[PDB]
Amino acid sequence: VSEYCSHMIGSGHLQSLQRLIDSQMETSCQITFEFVDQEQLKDPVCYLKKAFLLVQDIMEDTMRFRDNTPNAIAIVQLQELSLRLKSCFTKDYEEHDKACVRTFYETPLQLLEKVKNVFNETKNLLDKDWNIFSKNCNNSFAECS
Amino acid sequence: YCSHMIGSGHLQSLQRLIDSQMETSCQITFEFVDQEQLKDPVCYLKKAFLLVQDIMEDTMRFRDNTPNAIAIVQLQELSLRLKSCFTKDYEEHDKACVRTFYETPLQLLEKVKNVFNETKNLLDKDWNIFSKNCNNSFAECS
Amino acid sequence: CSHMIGSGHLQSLQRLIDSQMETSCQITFEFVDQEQLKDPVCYLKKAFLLVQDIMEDTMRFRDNTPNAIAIVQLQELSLRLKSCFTKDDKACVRTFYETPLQLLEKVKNVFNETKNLLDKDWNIFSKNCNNSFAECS
Amino acid sequence: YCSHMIGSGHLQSLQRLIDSQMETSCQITFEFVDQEQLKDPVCYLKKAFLLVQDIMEDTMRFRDNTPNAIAIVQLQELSLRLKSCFTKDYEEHDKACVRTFYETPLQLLEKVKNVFNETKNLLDKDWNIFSKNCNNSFAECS
Amino acid sequence: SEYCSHMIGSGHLQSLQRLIDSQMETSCQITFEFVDQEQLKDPVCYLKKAFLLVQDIMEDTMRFRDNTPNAIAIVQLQELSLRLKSCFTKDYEEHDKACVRTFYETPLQLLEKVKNVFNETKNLLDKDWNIFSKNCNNSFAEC
Amino acid sequence: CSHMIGSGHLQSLQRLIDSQMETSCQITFEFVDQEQLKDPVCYLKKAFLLVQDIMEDTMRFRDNTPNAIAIVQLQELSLRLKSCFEHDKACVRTFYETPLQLLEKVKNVFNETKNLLDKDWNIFSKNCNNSFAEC
Amino acid sequence: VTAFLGERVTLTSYWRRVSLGPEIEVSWFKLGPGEEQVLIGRMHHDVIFIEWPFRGFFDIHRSANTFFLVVTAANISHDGNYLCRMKLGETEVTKQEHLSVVKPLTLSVHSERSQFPDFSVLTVTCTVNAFPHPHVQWLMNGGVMKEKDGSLSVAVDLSLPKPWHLPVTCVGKNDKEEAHGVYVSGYL
Amino acid sequence: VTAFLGERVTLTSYWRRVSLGPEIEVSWFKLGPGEEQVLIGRMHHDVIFIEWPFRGFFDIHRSANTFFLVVTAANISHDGNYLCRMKLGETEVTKQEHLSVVKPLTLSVHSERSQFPDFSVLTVTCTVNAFPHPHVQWLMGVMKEKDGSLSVAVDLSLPKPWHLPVTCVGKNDKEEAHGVYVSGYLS
Amino acid sequence: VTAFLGERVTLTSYWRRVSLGPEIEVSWFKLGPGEEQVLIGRMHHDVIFIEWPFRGFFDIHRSANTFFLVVTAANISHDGNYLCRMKLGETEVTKQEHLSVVKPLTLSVHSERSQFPDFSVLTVTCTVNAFPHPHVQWLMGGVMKEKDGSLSVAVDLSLPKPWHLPVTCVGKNDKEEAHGVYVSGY
Amino acid sequence: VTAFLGERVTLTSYWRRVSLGPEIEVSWFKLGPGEEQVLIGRMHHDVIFIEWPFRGFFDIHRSANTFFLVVTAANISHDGNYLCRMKLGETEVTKQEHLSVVKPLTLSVHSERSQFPDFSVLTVTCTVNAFPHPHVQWLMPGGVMKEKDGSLSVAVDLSLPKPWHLPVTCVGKNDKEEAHGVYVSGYLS
Amino acid sequence: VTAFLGERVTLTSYWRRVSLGPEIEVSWFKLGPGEEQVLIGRMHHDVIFIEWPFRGFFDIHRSANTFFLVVTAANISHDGNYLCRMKLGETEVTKQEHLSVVKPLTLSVHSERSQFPDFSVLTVTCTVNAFPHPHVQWLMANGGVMKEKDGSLSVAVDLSLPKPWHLPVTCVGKNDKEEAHGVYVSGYL
Amino acid sequence: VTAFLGERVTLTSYWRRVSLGPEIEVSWFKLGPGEEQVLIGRMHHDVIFIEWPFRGFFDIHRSANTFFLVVTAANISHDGNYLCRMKLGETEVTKQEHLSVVKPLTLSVHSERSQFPDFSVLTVTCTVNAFPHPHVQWLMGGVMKEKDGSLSVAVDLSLPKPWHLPVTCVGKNDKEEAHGVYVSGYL
Ligand SMILES: *[C@@H]1O[C@H](CO)[C@@H](O[C@@H]2O[C@H](CO)[C@@H](O[C@@H]3O[C@H](CO[C@H]4O[C@H](CO)[C@@H](O)[C@H](O)[C@@H]4O)[C@@H](O)[C@H](O[C@H]4O[C@H](CO)[C@@H](O)[C@H](O)[C@@H]4O)[C@@H]3O)[C@H](O)[C@H]2NC(C)=O)[C@H](O)[C@H]1NC(C)=O
Repeated sequence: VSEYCSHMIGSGHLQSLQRLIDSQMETSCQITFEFVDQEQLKDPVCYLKKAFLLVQDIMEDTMRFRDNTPNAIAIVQLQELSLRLKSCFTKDYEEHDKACVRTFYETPLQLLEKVKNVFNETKNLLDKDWNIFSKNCNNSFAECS
Repeated sequence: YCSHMIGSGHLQSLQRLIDSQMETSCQITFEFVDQEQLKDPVCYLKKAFLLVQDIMEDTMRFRDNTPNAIAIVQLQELSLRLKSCFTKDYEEHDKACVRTFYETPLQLLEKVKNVFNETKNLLDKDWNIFSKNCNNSFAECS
Repeated sequence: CSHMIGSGHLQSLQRLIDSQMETSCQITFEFVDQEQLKDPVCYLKKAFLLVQDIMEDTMRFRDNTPNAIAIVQLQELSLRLKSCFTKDDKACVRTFYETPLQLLEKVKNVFNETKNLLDKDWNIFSKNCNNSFAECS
Repeated sequence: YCSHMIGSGHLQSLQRLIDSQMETSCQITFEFVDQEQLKDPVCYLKKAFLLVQDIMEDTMRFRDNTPNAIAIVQLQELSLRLKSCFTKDYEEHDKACVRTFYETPLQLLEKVKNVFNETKNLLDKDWNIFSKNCNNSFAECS
Repeated sequence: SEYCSHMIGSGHLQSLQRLIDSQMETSCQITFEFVDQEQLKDPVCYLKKAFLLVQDIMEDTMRFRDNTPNAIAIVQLQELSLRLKSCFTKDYEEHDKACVRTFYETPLQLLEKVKNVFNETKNLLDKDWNIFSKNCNNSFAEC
Repeated sequence: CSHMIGSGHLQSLQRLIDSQMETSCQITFEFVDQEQLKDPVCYLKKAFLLVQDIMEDTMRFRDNTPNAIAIVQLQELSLRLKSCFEHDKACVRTFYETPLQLLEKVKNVFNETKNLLDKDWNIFSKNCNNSFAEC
Repeated sequence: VTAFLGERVTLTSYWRRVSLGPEIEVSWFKLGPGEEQVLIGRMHHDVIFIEWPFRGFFDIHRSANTFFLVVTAANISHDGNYLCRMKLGETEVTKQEHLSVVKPLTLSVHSERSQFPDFSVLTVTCTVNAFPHPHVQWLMNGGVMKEKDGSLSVAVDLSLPKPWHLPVTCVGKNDKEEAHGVYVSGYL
Repeated sequence: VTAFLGERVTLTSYWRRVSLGPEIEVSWFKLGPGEEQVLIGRMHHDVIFIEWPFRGFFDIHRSANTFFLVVTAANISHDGNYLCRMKLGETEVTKQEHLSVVKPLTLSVHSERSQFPDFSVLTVTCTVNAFPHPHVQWLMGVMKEKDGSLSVAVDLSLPKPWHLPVTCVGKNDKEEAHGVYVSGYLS
Repeated sequence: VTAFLGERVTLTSYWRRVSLGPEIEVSWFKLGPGEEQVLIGRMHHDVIFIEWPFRGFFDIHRSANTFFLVVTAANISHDGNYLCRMKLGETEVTKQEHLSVVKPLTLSVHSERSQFPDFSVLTVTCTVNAFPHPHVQWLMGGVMKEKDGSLSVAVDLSLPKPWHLPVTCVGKNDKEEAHGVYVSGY
Repeated sequence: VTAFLGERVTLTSYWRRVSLGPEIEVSWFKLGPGEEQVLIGRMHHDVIFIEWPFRGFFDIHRSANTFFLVVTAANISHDGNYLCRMKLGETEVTKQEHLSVVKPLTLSVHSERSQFPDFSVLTVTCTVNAFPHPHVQWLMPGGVMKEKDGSLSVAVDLSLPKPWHLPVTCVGKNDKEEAHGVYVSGYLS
Repeated sequence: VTAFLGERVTLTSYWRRVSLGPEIEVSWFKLGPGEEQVLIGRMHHDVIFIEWPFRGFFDIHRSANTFFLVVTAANISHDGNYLCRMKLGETEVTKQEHLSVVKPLTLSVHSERSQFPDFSVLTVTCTVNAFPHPHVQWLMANGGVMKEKDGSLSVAVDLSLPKPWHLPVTCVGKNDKEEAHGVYVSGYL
Repeated sequence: VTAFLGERVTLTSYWRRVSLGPEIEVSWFKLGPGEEQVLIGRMHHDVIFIEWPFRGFFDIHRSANTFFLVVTAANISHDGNYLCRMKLGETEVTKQEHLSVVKPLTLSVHSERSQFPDFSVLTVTCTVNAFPHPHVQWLMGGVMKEKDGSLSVAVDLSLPKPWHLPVTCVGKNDKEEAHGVYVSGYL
């Protein structure tokens, strides 16, 4: 039922994301976080679908910056953007909640690289076909764990 | 001379660096001046300052030619010019008055911003102040 | 009965023993315990009864050979003799682990000793040995 | 010469020997030719024959001057005359091609009667047959 | 009314020391009941209590061959003792066999203890005859 | 020697024993082994020489008492008697007995000596070297 | 997760908020059978303490918002579920973590000839000692035993009357793991 | 002769003259190494006696002109030559008899993965316990056991990817057997 | 038959027909109490096999029509009846054979004097260890069983002073008999 | 550093450059006396392996540019110097780290009276079991033993003939640590 | 009477009449709990015999009218009442005699610091091993009674001191009349 | 003195002077071989103390001028001389005392028949375990030492058929004497 999603993700959103990554300091540090198991859910249509729903909880638990700093602004914009997009995604069966997901013990630099990739890959699939995220992934979500 | 060496635009970038960093429970180890071994703030900044050059390279690393990496170089640039405002002391004192710290990067940067900013305040007030001989004070540490 | 045991019977018995090969072999068989029953009158009496079963179980030869013939003759002779003995089990008898040569020597001795006691007194084998058979066990 | 060396009257006594023996489960040990080591029946009878002398004395013993003991001496008599009909081979081959047998006497006699009887058959057909050089065949045994 | 002052004659103690002198010197020891001089400190009540028990002691302890110089003395002392029972006021019967202890000592020592009981009694009788009337029911409770 | 042992000596000996208190006590002392040396002639002979050392080590009374007097009287008597009489310290044994018993043994030595002396005064000349070997 | 016998294997838990590491009151438990809960160790403000019964077999440490339970050397007793209780004042989260321990299967074979009534019946025995699911089978009589080390063993025999139809092959396997044993020839 | 571990095996000797059996003074010996001679047992006039050290492992009996030495249960100690002395007064004959004891080989295999620096180096071990000549070999330490048998094994390192299946060959003289490793637990 | 402890004793059975030896399926059993039947070993076509529990205590062999059960070393467990089943296809014969094991009696004596109330009561002890029927008796106690399976029994005898010595005890094991005389004390 | 008996103690080392953590080939050693070097364990690319003799007494882990050597339970054997070798290809750094282990002293006292020739000579015994430097002394105006656990014990006696000059006090100490024992009275008299 | 651990102690009984010593049939018994009577030994006409279970721990002898029961070495089992029956034909006397065996108390102290959640809670342990009534108490928290192999009793109590450690602190151990103390002065650092 | 195994035996010493008992400093010693002197216990002023190695095997007490050394239970180790030192200040007396311990001899008999070459040679064994001088003899072997310190010896006697029974052995331990008669075999 979603219309106009194609250009929901402006170029200016992704601009800040790379700025987020460029600004981060190089460190040997690692941290744990939930994310979609790219191997349990191979299909890139349903991967981005599932992965997207979880992002809302991630950004809050993960990407935290000092209030009203250049980066925190970007983060709120991305949550802002995220909320409008929930309408472009058709909800699926509730039993599938918290499946197709795994642990990752990686650098923040890596984690941001994973999130930028979700947004950027979604933009490419929205640009090509806007209504694409309506596909019923209940079939694909059973397949993981 | 040295009075206006540390521009305001230098410290602007330091706080922007810290603001830009992500909040994390991570910790890391690094050399720095034992604030308790060397209590005197004149000689603390003196000793602490020479070592900083090596720290920034080993510590504050960013992707090449990014807004922050630029700042880091700006700070090394600034640091080098300043070695002239500091009188070298006995070389035997090298690597004394220094300790380990296992802390967040946020903490580490907060420690360095504090070195530069405290230096600006003491320099505006008395420019040549950093020439007084701390060889006495450096013996007191480990 | 005096002349029941012909000379031609013992002729074959010694021929049986002469014909056998000399061997260190041994075999088991029932026979009368010469020490349990000492009396030679009652020994030959009891020993005689059992012989029928022995010869069949023991002295076996290839059918219709010179010796097998003799064995049947000795059974023929044995049966004829049953009338001279008061008759009408398994006492006074023991095991023996000996050569065949020895066993034949024991049987030839039974027949030959019987001939000597028959020649002297024919009616001798009428003696009631029920007393003597109790002493064995 | 040798064609009619083994008379019928010799074999007459041999079967008489076996017929006269009592049937028994007994067994005894003795040397004899290993029929499998030396397969060839020409060389088997050849080798087997020389050793027989020692066997008959050590084995087939009867009470002196009894019908059977007579036959045994007769067979030794016969045997000795036959040594001339056999070409001796290398003496190093002595006591090879021979094995143990734990069997009844009845079986042993059956083996010896067969040696004499088989020899009569190969001798009637070809008198000179036993000249063959078995030095090759005797090597084949132990 | 009382004539106890001179009840204990000198001739009684004469024999007691004679008893002790006559005994042979020995390392031997023996057990016997006697008054615990420390449980009952008071010498007035000590001699009082000690005196009652002595009769049983002499019989169980000081035994000699019948009609010998010493056995005679022992009987005279039992004789003397019996007359003296009148000079002592009896106390509560519950106190019987209290204030008494064991002693593992030489006979020579025991005789020295008994001679001392009699001789000390003579000294206290001579000074004041009525002295042994004192109520020792208080003192006998402490043992 | 016949009348050497007066009656007045034995008077005191029985007085000693009568005067002693009846006791279950026991004490140890040397004395002649009456079984090692059976002969009463040589027993009294050997036993007698040793008595000196015994009385001093054993029969002790308070100085100058009726009994101590007797003990000295007996030592006095004894010494005079030595004239009427390697083997040293043989024929002798231990005894763990009452004093009453020991005194009975000594009174018996003196009293038995008086009887054998009254009968034959010269009796104590016999050579006991043979008999002392026996112990 | 899963890991083999003797190995140094690590289990993990984490606090979602990347702000926090030391502050969490972390406390691991081994689930003994029947819903049981045995305390292995506790960690708070970067001071760890392992209980004496588990001391030196387990250990805990921390980095950032992550919590580790290292098993210094794995044994069969350690196969089972583990529970991590992480509290932060009022709020408390309970994260489970399973661990499968594995023993690399040990396939054995030896022959024997029957001693009676003849020496024709050649019997071979294929044996396998693995964990957790060993299973042996002859291609073309099984007792389950439990070993000291906690592992499982099972074997089966195979009677071949003369002539011996050799070669013959047994198949031992431990779940995915698989191995064979071939008997080629006898002594003579 | 030859016989396997645990089996009831018999050795034999005999007197040439078929007349004699009991009369012979038979006496068996085990040849210890270096031409040594240890008395096992004696038999004469049908009364047998085995020495106490060999009692219940060996036994002797007779039938006719034949003499038997039964080993009630064979073990590796029993591999070796045996000597039989049979005497008749002045004359005496000495007959030897060899015995080989054999243990049916026991081929074992198990894998392991290296614990350092990675879990790529998969090591498998093929082991064989036999007697008298065990020998193990992988298709592209010698220990002695309590029971007297011999064991030997060899390891084989295969870095990832594991070129499976892989096969080892164990053999005990003529006797032969193999071990195939098919797959690991994962990967 | 009968035989002593430790000895190598042989039991026998046989087939009546002197023609047959190996062909018979011979199989010995030990009769455990209560009509029980425990397999000791089997023999057929001259291949013998003794069961593992009896291995090396028993053995079987054959000559002609005779079958032997050798006990390589006799012990008290072996006293009892034995059964031999000899089969020839359809026909089967069952021959029994008893064995008595015997331990040569062991007579022991030592004195003691009582320690209370005096040392007058001299007590002597005569002891005997035999099999199967030991029995001790003083002229003019407790039954014990040993590790080796044999039986022991002894009896005491009190003699107050004077010790009426010499005194004699009589130990016996069925027919076997022996004595012990005590002459004098220390 | 320093830590008590039984405790879970940690030693540390680090790479100066904050970029690198796993990449370093870390390898800890225990310095046995006489310049010896015993390998305890190795870690590289986040795979740890402790040697079998030290297995379960030590462990290693990593976070960021920091390297930890955990002693899961301290014992007296562990007192001594430790060496960390950290290599990065061509370049290699060797960081030392000392550890002192301590046993909290255990002061004991009990009396006895002499059994011969009389029961007048009251002997008291003050004993102390500590590590590394135990020392006991009686205040007035001796065998050194080594225990199974590696700790040291020493005690001294004090004879007091009648009358017993009580109370009497002993002083046990383990370097800075100090404690006393007072004997007040006997059972009787 | 009363006596300490390990000592050679004697108990006594006597016949009142000084004439008699050997003649009396003396026989000592140990009173096991519940009115029990266990025979230790007998003596008559100077021949003694001790029962085999008590042989070499007890012995009896005589002098004059006195009878002695010597315990060659005292242990805690020997604490209890003892009974002597002395008979002379028809007349018989029964003399009791109690014996308390005593172990000289053994006061021990050692510190510990808590291992979790911090190393502030300094816990000290005062321990006492005595007989028959040991009792420990801290001046100014759980107490378990244990029984030892030698039959003696032990008890101890702990005391937690959060930082700053309010030292010195003192514990009081006592065994009836017997008394002793333990002071903890200072920690390691 | 002399006493048997297990018994409660007493040794004695005494001061000649009947005045003195407690005052004497008594101290017993066991004379170990080679003129050795081992302290057993001490007594003075009626306080006894036995050394820990001898504690509970020995004990000392006193009555009057007599001193006792009680051996609560005698064993073979206790055979030997004992020395008592009794001092009184300047003067000291040394009294010796010997103790012989004795074990009542234990005579044993059992027969055996030879197992080879026949069962004719009947061998009987007479054995005796006593102390201090056991000795066995057969009426027309190895000296062993036991755990309890006692001595044992036995001798065998071979009697070929016919067995000349009855036959008798004689065991003795110094004065003590006893015999063993063998009457008849089993058959
Ligand atoms: C015949 O009679 C003789 C003499 O009576 C006996 O000989 C003595 O027997 C005793 C007791 O059996 C022997 O004593 C033993 O000594 C051992 C040595 O230990 C030493 O070290 C310990 C600890 O370091 C010290 O405490 C001790 O004082 C010694 O210095 C002890 O280890 C034995 O153990 C004893 O102590 C432990 C507790 O410490 C107890 O648990 C045991 O139960 C036991 O009491 C033991 O005490 C002694 O050595 C023998 N005589 C000597 C000194 O030579 C014979 O035993 C007896 N029988 C025979 C066969 O002869």
